[PDB]
Amino acid sequence: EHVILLNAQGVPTGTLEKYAAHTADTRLHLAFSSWLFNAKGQLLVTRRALSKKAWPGVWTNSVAGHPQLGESNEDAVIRRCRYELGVEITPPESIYPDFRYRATDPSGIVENEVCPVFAARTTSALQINDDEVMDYQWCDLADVLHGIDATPWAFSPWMVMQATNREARKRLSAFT
Ligand SMILES: [Mn+2]
Repeated sequence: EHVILLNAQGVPTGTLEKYAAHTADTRLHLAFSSWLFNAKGQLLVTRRALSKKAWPGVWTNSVAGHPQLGESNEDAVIRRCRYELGVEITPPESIYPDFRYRATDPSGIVENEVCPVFAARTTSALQINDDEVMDYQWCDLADVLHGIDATPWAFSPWMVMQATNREARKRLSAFT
């Protein structure tokens, strides 16, 4: 996996190997974030494995990743969902297209990205890739939003920032 570097505008200028791109001085690159719900409306919350270089062992929204060069945002979502969760999903829907952020993890690892957010429904059972996901929980969106509002530090920075955006939160609720 590589990450796409972006300049002032979201114009791709080059690529870097994924692992090598995330350091204490991570440069701006493209990513995606996705919230998955099942047919019952429950939200899938996952805990990043201890082997993840950035934010290992952290509870976060369903799946996040980096689109590859030439790959559309939607297909990147499909690819990482199958890879980390072994699940098939409905067509990804945009919920927060202009989300951008920069955050530093406990180890000093930084994430600096233009990160559009999507939502989708799972159409198959989960088949966990323990190399990427160490735990997960199917919950009610309402309880997660309450958790995020009360103790945001207990979750990943991007999950918190995405869920606290008034418009994003409204669109997410439309999935329950
Ligand atoms: Mn990244």
